[PDB]
Amino acid sequence: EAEKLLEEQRELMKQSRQEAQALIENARKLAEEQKEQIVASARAEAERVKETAKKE
Repeated sequence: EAEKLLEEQRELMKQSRQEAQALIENARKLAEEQKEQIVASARAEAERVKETAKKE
């Protein structure tokens, strides 16, 4: 009985380590996308000021 626990636990650790990798990569990607939304938006804002100013 002790050994099985070890074998199931090691596999569960190994799977968890892949999940952890995935989590860190995915969470950074979300961050990266957020950094991008803020810049996409920023560019947009830069265009609006100029356009409104020309219209004026």
